[PDB]
Amino acid sequence: FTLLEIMVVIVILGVLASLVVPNLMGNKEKADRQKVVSDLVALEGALDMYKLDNSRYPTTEQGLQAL
Amino acid sequence: FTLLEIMVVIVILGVLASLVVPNLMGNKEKADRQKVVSDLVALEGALDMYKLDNSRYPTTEQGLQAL
Repeated sequence: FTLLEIMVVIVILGVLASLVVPNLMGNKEKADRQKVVSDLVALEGALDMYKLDNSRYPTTEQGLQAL
Repeated sequence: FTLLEIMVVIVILGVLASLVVPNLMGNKEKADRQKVVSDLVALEGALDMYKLDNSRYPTTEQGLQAL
């Protein structure tokens, strides 16, 4: 109640917490790439639409907000 | 009252105190390990959270107090 209730658990605690290694850190950073690479085709491909109707692309100061 | 009240008890005293051996000393030292091992996953796992929002970990002088 004081020893068995504790000492047995102290082991179970560390035995549990020791061999529980879920994963790494930084996988999201790899995801940031495709998130931007996905934009690349989506950006140029979307701009091409505007390059069709107005037959041209927006100006720098005009920015992508024109899209 | 003087002998039976005493001599019988002197035996009962030693007979009792002799065969009453509860436990060891130092079990707490073993507990100190899991207490720190429990922190290990809890430390890195907690730091990983900060490694997510700010996308990185705190500096040495910044210490864990940043967490």
